[PDB]
Amino acid sequence: SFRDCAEVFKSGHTTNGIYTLTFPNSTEEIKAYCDMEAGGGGWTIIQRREDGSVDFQRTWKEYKVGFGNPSGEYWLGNEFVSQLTNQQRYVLKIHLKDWEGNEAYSLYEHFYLSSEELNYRIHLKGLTGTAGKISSISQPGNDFSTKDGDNDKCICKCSQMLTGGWWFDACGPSNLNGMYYPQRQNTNKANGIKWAAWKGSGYSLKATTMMIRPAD
Ligand SMILES: [Ca+2]
Repeated sequence: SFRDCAEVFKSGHTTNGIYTLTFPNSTEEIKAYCDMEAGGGGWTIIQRREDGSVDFQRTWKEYKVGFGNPSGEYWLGNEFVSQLTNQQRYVLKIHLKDWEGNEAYSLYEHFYLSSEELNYRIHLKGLTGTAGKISSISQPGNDFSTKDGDNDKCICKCSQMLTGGWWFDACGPSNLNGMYYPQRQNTNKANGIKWAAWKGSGYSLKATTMMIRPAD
């Protein structure tokens, strides 16, 4: 049994594809897409937007267990991610693509999610990359919020206003789980897939991919 895409890579499987990982000291399984042919491989994808349109306006439980198809657009699952990132140290790499043919990335030396009891509050440290000199995810990491679980710091309901599950602040500079907009409908959308630091607020990205890997 493998707990992540690195373990899978270090055991011989060095080819891109969906793999079956299993929760830590558990019997429960979960399928994640493994990026093995880039950056050295061993990358476990925790979310992807490319467009195979999955609808990310999902419930707390769906964000907890994950949804979508591992070969297309999906969300791995907060519970699984929380257990992995609290086991050992992991980096988080956020890859983005716009509609003009550009791609940039943000990398965090350390990333982890608190337990569900603390609403899967995100924790980020050590930012580098070309998608911002400052994190597009509010520092002082926020609790995770969904349409049926308001845990942002807004009087408002960020998840309902922007759509999807995210670590919204008073909503904040990002939401990669927002509504997908086609080209020429990607400008001025406080409802789309945004990553402020790179394309400013309003621009809705064409594709995104969030992946993690330890210090391997
Ligand atoms: Ca609120």
